[PDB]
Amino acid sequence: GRMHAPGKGLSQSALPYRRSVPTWLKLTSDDVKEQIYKLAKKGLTPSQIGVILRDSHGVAQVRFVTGNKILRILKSKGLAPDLPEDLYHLIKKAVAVRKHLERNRKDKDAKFRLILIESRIHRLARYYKTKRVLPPNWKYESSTASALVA
Amino acid sequence: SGALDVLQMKEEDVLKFLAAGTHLGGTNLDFQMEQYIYKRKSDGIYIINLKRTWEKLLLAARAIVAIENPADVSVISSRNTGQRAVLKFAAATGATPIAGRFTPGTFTNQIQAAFREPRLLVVTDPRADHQPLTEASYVNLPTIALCNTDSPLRYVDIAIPCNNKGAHSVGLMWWMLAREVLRMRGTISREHPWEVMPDLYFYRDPEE
Amino acid sequence: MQSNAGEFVDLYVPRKCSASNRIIGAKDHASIPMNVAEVDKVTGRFNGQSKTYAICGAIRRMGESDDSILRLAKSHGIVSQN
Amino acid sequence: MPLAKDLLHPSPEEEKRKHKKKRLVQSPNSYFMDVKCPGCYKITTVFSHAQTVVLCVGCSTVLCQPTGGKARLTEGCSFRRKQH
Amino acid sequence: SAKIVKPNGEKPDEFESGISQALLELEMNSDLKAQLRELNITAAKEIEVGGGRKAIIIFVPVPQLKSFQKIQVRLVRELEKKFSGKHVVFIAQRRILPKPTRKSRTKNKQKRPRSRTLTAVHDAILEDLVFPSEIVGKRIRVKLDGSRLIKVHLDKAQQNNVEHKVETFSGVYKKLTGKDVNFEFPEFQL
Amino acid sequence: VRMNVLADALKSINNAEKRGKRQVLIRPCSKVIVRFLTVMMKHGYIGEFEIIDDHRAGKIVVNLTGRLNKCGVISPRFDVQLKDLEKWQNNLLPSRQFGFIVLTTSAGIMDHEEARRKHTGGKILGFFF
RNA sequence: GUUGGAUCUUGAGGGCCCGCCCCUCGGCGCCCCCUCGAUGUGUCCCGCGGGGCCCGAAGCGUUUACUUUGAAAAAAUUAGA
Repeated sequence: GRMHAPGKGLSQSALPYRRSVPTWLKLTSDDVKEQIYKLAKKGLTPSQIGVILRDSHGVAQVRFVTGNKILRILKSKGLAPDLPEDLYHLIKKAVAVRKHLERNRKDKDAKFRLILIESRIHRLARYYKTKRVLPPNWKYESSTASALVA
Repeated sequence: SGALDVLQMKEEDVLKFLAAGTHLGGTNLDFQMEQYIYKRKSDGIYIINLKRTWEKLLLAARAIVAIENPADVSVISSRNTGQRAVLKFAAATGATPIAGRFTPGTFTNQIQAAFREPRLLVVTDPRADHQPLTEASYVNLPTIALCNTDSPLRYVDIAIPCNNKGAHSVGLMWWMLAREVLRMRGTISREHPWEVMPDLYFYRDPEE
Repeated sequence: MQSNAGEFVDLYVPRKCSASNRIIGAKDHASIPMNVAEVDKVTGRFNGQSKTYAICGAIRRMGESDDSILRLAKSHGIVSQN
Repeated sequence: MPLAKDLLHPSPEEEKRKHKKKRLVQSPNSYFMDVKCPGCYKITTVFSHAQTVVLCVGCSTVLCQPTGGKARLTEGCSFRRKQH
Repeated sequence: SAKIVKPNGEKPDEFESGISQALLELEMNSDLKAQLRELNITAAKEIEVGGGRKAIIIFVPVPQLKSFQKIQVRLVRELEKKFSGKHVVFIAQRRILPKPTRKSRTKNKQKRPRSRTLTAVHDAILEDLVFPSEIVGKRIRVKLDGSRLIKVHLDKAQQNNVEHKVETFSGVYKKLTGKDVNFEFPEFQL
Repeated sequence: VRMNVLADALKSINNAEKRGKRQVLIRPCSKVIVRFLTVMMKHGYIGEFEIIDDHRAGKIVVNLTGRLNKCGVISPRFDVQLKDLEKWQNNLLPSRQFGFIVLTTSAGIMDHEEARRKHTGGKILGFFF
C-alpha cells in the first residue's frame, strides 16, 4: 500500500535469516563503532554509514555485529541526528521541489509533488512527534523545512 | 513388470529412438510435458526423456493388456505417417485402427453412418485427434495419446512422450506399442522384443 | 453416505479420485477408471488383474491425468525403469 | 504443473531465480568478495552490490570500479562470501 | 580455578567433581590456559542421549560462554576423551524471565523483551549445541498427529562435527523441553 | 495491506482446493493463523503442515487433502455468548449434523464443541466444513 | 472516519482429572500471647487460635474489552407447568 508514493516497485533490500552475518570476519563492536563514531564525527546518515560499513569492511551491518543498529548506537552514544534521517531526506525532498517551485511558477509538476512529499512528511513526522522522537510541540513548516535541511 | 531387463531400454530400442528421432521435441513451453523433457537444444529444441517415453510405453500397453479384446481398443491416426503404422498396429495388435477423419459421431449419434464401442483410445497427436478426444470426453472413454512438447493435454489420459509428428517417430511407437503388447500378450511372449522390423511399419513414401 | 450405525441412507456410493481427492459422481463423462495390467516379475506372461485407478473429468479437463497416473502407477508400481 | 504438487523442499533454482525479497526463504545472494588485484598490495573485502568505491592504502585510488549492481573488477581476482 | 564448576549449591559430585578436576586440568592445559582460569562454569549437568553416550551440559550465563564457545571442538573432544566418549555441550543459562500471565504468581516484571523471553533462551541452547555449524534456517514439521519435528537447517559446511553429535543434540533437547530436535544440512550454498 | 491475515490465507487454500493444489505459501503467519491450521489438521479435512522459519514474518507450507468444501472467515469478528452460536450453525452451517465453527474463547482457541462443553465463549473466528 | 504485520512458557491419580513445570484471611514455618503435645499471666513440635510478618497461596505483576458467574432483573404481558 503506497498512497505516500506512486511507486509499486522496490527500494528495500533483503536481509538473511541468520543474525550471525557474515561469520567469516565479524569485525567487533569496537571495529564498527569507532568507525561509526568517526562517521558520526564525519556526520553521515546511518543509510550512508551502513553502506560504507557493508561494502568497505568485512561486515555488513551492526545489527549482526552488535545488538543495536546504527541510530540505536547513535542514541546509546547520544550523538545522534535530532530528526530521523529518512525524515531528514523527506524534508530534503520538499526543499528541492520548493526552491524549484521558487524558480518555476509554471512547473505544475512541482506544484503537485510538493503537496504529496510534504503529505508524506506530515504523516511521517507526526509519528515521530508522538513517540518522543520529534518534539510534538514542534510542527513541520516550509519555513522550518529549509531550516532543518540547512 | 514382466522380464525387467529388456523392459529397461535395450540399445536396439535406444538406437531406434535415435533413428526415428523420437527423443527430439518442439520448442514450446509445457506444464504437463516438461517433466517428460530430458533437455533442450541450443536456443531451444527439446530433447525428451526416453525414460518417460518407455515407462509410459509400458503402462499404456499394460492398460491395453488384460483387456480380453483388442476390438474395444480403437487406435487413432489422422496422420498419414501413422496410417500405415496403425494398419501395421492392427496387423500386429489386432486393435481397431482409425485413419483420417473421426466423422464426428461414432461415439455419440444414435442416428449416424457408424457407431463404435471401444474401451481405450490410442492417439498419434491429441491436437490432430481432438475430435476423437471430444467424443472420448463425451461418453466416458479413456484415451492414450502420443504427446510431443507442444501437444494439448486436456482430457488426455496416460501420455507417451514421443516426437510422434512427421518422422518415423510415429511409426516406431506403433512398432513399439505393438511390440509391447505382443511382448505381454502374443507369440512374441514372455517379454521378448520383436523380430519384426519397423519396415513392415514406417509409412509408404510413394515408391519406384 | 450412510446413516445410523449399520443403516445406509444413500442410493449408492459414488466413486472418487486419488489425484484431486474428489468424488466421481452419477453420470459424469470422461470420468473413468484406468485398468493397468499386472505384468509379472521376470517370469513374464502378464498376471491377470489390472491395477485400477479412477480418473474424473475435472483432472482431465485441467489436463492433470498424465502425471496423476504417473503419481499412481510409478508411485504404487509396478513399472520397469522405476 | 498438474496442480497437485507439494514442494516442502523444492529445487534450488526456482527460488534462486527470484528477487531477493521474492524468495521462499528471503535471504539475499549478494555477498562479499576479496579482491586480488595487483593495484593494491593487499586483499580488500568488497561487497557484491557495493554501490560505491572500496579502496585501500596499499593502493592509492583503485581497488575496484564501483557498480550499483555487482561491482566492477579490474584484473582478475578471487571472491569469497564467506558463509554469506 | 574451577571452584564454581561443582559448587552452585549442587549435589553433583562425580561429574561436577570430574568437570572441575577436568577444568583445572583444562586450566593447566596449554592453549586452554588463561581463558579458563577466570572462566569457570556455573553448573554442569550429565544426562544420557539417544546416541548412547552421556551428555555433559555445561551451564554458562554468557559472560563465560564466549570463550567456551570459542574452542568447543578440541575442548569437548578432550573431555570426550577425558570422560570416555561423553559428548560435552556448553549450554547457555540465563535468569529466564517468567510467564506473562497472572496467578501462578508474577512477582515483579521490569521489562521482558524477546531478547529475554523463554523462547529466546531455548534457541540460545540450540546455537550452543552447534559451534561448527550455524543455523541457516529452521523448519518445524508439524505432524498430522500434532507432533512437531523441527528441521534445523545448519551450515552445510563444518557439518561433520555435528553429525556424531546430532544423536547427542537430539537427545539433549529432548530431555530439556520434552521435545525432539532434528538437524539438517539441506541445500544451503548448493 | 493484509487487514485480515486469515482471509488472505483462506482465499489461498480455497483456490488451492479449487486447483486441487497441495501447497500454499501463507503469510505473515500469526499464531492465530496457526491455531486454525492445527484444529482442521485434527479433523482430517487437511493433512499436515510445515512452517518455514523466516525472520521477515515466517511462512508455512501446508499439505492439504480434498475433504473440505468451504472454510470462511467472520470478517469483522463478533462476540459469542454461546447463544448466537446455533444461528451460525443455522444460517451458515449446512446442517446440525456436520460443520465446525472455531472460536477464540478465554479457555483458548477452540471449536464450537468444546465451547459448548466448557460454556465460556469469546470471539468468533470462522468455520470449516 | 474506519481498518491495520509478526512476535514474551503450563508430570502424576484412576479409565479424562489435577495442580505444576523449563498476606487481609487461610496457611508450612518463626517468635509474641491464652499456649498445644516435653511444660499446664507460659515454653523449644506451633499458630493450627488470633495474629504479626513472610511463603508456596494471595493485594501479587499492566489493565480492560471480551466471555463467564451470580445478584439484580414491575406484575400483567408472553413462553409455559
